[PDB]
Amino acid sequence: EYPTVSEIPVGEVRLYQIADGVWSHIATQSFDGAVYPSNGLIVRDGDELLLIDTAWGAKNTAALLAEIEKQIGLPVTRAVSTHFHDDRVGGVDVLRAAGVATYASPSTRRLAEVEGNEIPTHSLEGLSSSGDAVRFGPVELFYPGAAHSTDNLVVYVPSASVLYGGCAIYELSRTSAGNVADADLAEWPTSIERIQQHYPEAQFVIPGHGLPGGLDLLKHTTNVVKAHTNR
Ligand SMILES: CCCCCCCc1sc(N)nc1C(=O)O
Ligand SMILES: [Zn+2]
Ligand SMILES: [Zn+2]
Repeated sequence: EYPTVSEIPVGEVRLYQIADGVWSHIATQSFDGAVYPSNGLIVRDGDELLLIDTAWGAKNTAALLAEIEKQIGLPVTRAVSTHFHDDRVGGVDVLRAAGVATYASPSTRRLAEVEGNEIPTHSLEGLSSSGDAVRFGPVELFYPGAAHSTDNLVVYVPSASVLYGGCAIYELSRTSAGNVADADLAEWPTSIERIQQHYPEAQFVIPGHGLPGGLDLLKHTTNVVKAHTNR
């Protein structure tokens, strides 16, 4: 029932219910000659919705907001981007134009700027160092250290024990690290552990690409990362 890359034409967005008031959103996009799926999160925030991450581009992010409105019907009032790449900030200008207040860490916005990506409007304070946590309406943002990228956040929904790993967490189906350009493979295993350490109660674990899972996804990524520093 979880939608796969071949079932989502580029430009469409699926929503998938994970728990009460917690959905993921799944889109698809070309990168370097192939199309990949991508997840973010939607969390009910009282009478509003918090968005974790764009749907990877302006057209995708538009289709995201239209599906949200058709299937859920509450306004998206804020969004957080969890690192600076395009599958996370690409679409922030569409969100801004729709009326969404967009947020990321100061590191993330700096790095988006340097890279030429869309820049979320508002800075998130309190996340500067490996281990920091802040409350953000119905979720907790947490900086576990460098992994996929030096800025990558993860997100936890306490009410529903959902842990969103962003691109720092892989799906079991996946066995090569693939593009790790902006990564830090020395710190990545240690950063995955700070998560295991802070969220041992996590029932649902969502990587940035592919199928949801449980905490086993943590260890699975560590291994797939180590496999690439050895060779
Ligand atoms: C089983 C194949 C699973 C998909 C590989 C993803 C490769 C891409 S594309 C993009 N925008 N981000 C990534 C990433 O690794 O974070
Ligand atoms: Zn990335
Ligand atoms: Zn990614």
